Amino acid sequence: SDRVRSITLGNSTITTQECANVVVGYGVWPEYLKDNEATAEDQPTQPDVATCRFYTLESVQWMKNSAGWWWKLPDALSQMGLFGQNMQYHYLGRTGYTIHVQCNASKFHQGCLLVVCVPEAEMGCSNLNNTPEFSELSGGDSARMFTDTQVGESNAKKVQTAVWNAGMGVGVGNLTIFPHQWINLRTNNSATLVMPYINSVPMDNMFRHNNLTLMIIPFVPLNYSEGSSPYVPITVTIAPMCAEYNGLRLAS
Amino acid sequence: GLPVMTTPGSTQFLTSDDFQSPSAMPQFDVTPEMQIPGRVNNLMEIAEVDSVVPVNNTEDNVSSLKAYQIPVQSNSDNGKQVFGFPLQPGANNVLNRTLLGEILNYYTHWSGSIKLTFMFCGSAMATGKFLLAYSPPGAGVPKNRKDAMLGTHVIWDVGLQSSCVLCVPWISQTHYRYVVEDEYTAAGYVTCWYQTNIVVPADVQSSCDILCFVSACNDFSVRMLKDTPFIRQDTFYQ
Amino acid sequence: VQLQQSAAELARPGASVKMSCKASGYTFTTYTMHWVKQRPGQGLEWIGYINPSSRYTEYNQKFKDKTTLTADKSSSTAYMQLSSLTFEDSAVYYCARRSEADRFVYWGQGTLVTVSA
Amino acid sequence: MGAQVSTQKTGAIHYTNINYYKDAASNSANRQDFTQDPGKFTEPVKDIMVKTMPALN
Amino acid sequence: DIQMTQSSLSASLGDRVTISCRASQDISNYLNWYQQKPDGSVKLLIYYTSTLHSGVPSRFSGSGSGTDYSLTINSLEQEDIATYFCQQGNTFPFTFGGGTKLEIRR
Amino acid sequence: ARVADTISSRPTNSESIPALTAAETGHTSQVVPSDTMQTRHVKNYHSRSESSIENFLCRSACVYYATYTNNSKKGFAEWVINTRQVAQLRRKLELFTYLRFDLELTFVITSAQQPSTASSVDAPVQTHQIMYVPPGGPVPTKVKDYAWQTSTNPSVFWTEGNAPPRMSIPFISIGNAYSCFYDGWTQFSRNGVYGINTLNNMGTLYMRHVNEAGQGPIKSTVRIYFKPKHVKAWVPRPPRLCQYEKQKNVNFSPIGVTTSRTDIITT
Ligand SMILES: CCCCCCCCCCCCCCCC(=O)O
Repeated sequence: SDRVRSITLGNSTITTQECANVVVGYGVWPEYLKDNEATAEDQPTQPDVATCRFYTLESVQWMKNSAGWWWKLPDALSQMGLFGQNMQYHYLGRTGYTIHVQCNASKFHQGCLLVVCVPEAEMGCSNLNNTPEFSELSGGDSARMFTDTQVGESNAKKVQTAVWNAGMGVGVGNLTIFPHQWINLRTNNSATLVMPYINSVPMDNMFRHNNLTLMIIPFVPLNYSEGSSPYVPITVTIAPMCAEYNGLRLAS
Repeated sequence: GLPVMTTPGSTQFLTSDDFQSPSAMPQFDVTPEMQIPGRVNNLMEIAEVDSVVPVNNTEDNVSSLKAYQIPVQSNSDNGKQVFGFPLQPGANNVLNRTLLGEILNYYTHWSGSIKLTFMFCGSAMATGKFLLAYSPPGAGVPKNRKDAMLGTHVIWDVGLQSSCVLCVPWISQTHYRYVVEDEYTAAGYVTCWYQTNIVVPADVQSSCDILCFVSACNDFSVRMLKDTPFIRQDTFYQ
Repeated sequence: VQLQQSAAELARPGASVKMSCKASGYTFTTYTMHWVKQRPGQGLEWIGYINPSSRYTEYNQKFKDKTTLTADKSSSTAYMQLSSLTFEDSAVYYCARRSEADRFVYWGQGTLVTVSA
Repeated sequence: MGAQVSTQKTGAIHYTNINYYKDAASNSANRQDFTQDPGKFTEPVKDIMVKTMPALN
Repeated sequence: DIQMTQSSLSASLGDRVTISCRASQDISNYLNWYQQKPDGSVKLLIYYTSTLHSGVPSRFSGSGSGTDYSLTINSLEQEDIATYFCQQGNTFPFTFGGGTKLEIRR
Repeated sequence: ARVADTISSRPTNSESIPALTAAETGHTSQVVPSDTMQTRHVKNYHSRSESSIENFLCRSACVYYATYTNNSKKGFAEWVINTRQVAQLRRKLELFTYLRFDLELTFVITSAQQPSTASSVDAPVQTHQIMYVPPGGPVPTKVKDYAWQTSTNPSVFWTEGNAPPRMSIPFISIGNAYSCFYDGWTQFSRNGVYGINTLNNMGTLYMRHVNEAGQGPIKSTVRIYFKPKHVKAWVPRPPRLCQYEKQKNVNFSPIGVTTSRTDIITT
């Protein structure tokens, strides 16, 4: 049966019962940095059992009039165990991810989600002169959510959260060029993605650069008859893969 | 004193020439290359990825997410039409803005087959059968299911696998077609009809939805690059 | 490309006047259309705009309860309706098409609105 | 004297070029290196799937 | 809300004319100059501190930085007798300056 | 780069299903029209040459034009070098996230006579100088300055009437690729500026008249053309829908997905 998987990373295990296939990156698997590509001279720290395990974020409720959510990916795990503590004492770092979105329902519910992982997703502010602040761009493992209306220009420093433009000014239907997967409640139950390290430099600072953004957008909204369960949650678990750090200094 | 003689075309700036030119920074040392994932070599690899096409342009749905969902209900009569649009991937405003139609608007000629995928985003207890047809030009638009069954069609049964691919073929007199709207190189119409009804049990919502995708085959090709008409500018951006 | 306004109108104090600004030469559902008011003894004053694609209007904080903007994507027209008219609403109203950042490159020719008995 | 003799673009003939400058960033454009690897965008999947086989077992 | 202070400047034919308007706080080189003809037609002249619009003659030029800004006409002709406004684009909502009309000297 | 050709087909009655697939796996179906109907065997001579990344980008495009007036105050130009002030080159470079190319840089210089006052002007040919100041160098502040010596900065001189000047510039960067997008800040405290204005540090480009002001003012104009060579491009990206608003950032006002039609069955 091609409908069951089992992922194991560290001391955590994810089993699934009905699922699609797993989507890997742009075809490549996360590996370590080679010697003909490195630029720092000191030896990296590869703890690799303490930081490469599944970290579960908070759960969001899928309502009927729900528009979407987004997470900034090396920022949600900034207070998660020994991955958030290595990020503070070090200056550099590179990481690949594996992402497992899971949202279960019955055979009487209906809906559809698009789980897409976009690199370098720059967001645009509501006022056409300023830039969005840090608190509006990302919260610590809390979903910032889109809207179905337009945020007006009188809001000084907020994010433009019109969902059909996906916050970056492109058509939301054309977002299927990034590595993605659908959750169709007719057949699917969970979507799994593996992402390698994509950047123009071999190692980058993790506190002033969010190189990945995870977007979950309901294309066909949740619908059910009267009597079925109205509370349907969505849960995201992220695990780092093949992480290492350079430049050890004080805490910040 | 080697005797030469200059031809017409001297001291001109043709913006698509292939010449050599003296370097401004001599003996410059570039930074070495890196293995970055996801290198694109050809623009016909971007046009082979499926993108959701907004079939439901109804004057108040374009500024929402309801432009992508095709409404499907449980009827009382039989043989109705679900949707229908002509096949112009660079001029018709349905396929104009998708990932295939944004690459075709940089070029003038195009040739090849076009895929169309349909995902049934309904309940798990809902059934149904549809008729996905395509008619070459010369007649009008098919108005019945009897008139659309005489074209190139496929009957789709929903079930465990929730997708079906209608691959339109390359039927044309010429080797290429025009991206712009032309009566000489028309391409036909793509329609959809109920074969049977959508039969749902008790305590299931009867109004389902259908998403539609579009891509290209491995025989697609483009030609005669030009400038896109979608971007515009009046003053300098500052 | 040119914006062509309606003619000058006239109404009682307390009545309601509806103007028009018919656009041509460009795709109407791309750019927002703004409305500026100039009293005959002062400078120009902004009122608000309307995105014709989504029908989202945002007025200035002084004109929030008197004015109302609307559009129709078929006839390429933008309207503006004034209500509870006083004697301070006697001015000339221009419709402008906002360019790249904050620039008004195209303007209408203005309609004169006056109130009396 | 160098003189890489390549082929020309024809339908269904040789041409000659020499490099004169000492820097590699001063040559002509390539324009004749055609490569296609479309598998990393259309099938970005781990377990490969046969076309005639159903997608889900 | 930025108050854009600008009242009736007189100049003869063929001389150097200078119009200035002062902002309330720092607007950071976001100023636009418009020209209103005496029949009521408005058009954009200078869409930055100094950058001319396409189709404006070379007699017009702008300068300034920070708070004080300026507009200069180096050779005043007959068709340049109109009203000139300045407009900031740094803060919602857009505010225009008061008019400044030109008139011949004697 | 010849495209694939179609093979012959026959009527089938089997359990092999090419049409039924699953789009939920994030996988595009590789079916061909010989799998769903009866086709004849044709052979394609079509090629995919003109859709390559080299042929799509290696074309000259204007990026700026600046005007300096001879014999008047501030008779010199400057331009902080970027590629985000025009509509048609910004939309082409922003289909990919990372780019790595060379350049081929061509200027087109014109002139116009200004309304002088003295009778019988008769000017010789004009000479222009275009100096490129890297980030950190000493910049000019007037026309007759010491900074135009160009002892180390590269510069071109040009006399009117000839062919336009043209240089060629290698991949001048700190990283391994140019970045069209940058989701981050400058400071480590995550205040201050945001976006692609942090990474752009490429220099300044000055222009002036070499000749002195004889009898009549002259206003010139120089247009700047970029041309990428030896292009490598990574991580494709959907093209921009809304119109551009500013230079430094990606701000926009929302727009509909498509234009609208009257029905779902209308043709
Ligand atoms: C002949 C003297 C003048 C030389 C001027 C050299 C100009 C260097 C240009 C740098 C290219 C910048 C490309 C844009 C980068 C991006 O995509 O963000």
